[PDB]
Amino acid sequence: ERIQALRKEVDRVNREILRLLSERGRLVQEIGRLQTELGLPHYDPKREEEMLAYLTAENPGPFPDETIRKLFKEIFKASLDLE
Amino acid sequence: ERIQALRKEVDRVNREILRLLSERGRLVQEIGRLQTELGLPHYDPKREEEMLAYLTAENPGPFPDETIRKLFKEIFKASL
Ligand SMILES: [Cl-]
Repeated sequence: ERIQALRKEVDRVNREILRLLSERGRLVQEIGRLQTELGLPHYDPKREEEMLAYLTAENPGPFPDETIRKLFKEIFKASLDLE
Repeated sequence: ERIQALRKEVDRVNREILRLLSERGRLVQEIGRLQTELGLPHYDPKREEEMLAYLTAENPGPFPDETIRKLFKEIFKASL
């Protein structure tokens, strides 16, 4: 039915998010390797705040800005862990 | 530099993730309106575990399965 169809759309979106998160992970891994060789820090709160700023500014909804901020902070946290 | 270039790619991916998260939000809202009309529950922990299950199985890395599960649990909780 309609709920069944919507669930399939959610599966598609979930898989796309997994792919994008993984792509982001590989990018940050690359950045981390460069920072290590250049003797630079991995944690950059200025950069994190800048990303949170444009993401909240561009938030199209329905999630509240605070939720978008929360989710991306978690994504950024997972990245440092990986680096 | 090289890091600056990679950060631009990260920006692009961040924005794609924002779009997909928002799309997921709209879908969940639509499902909810139908569930309400039909007298069905919205909160479905089993369905959430089902989604975590294939995402865990399909995880291509580099994030560990535990991290993928934690991130999606946050996405699901934010959708409640
Ligand atoms: Cl669903």
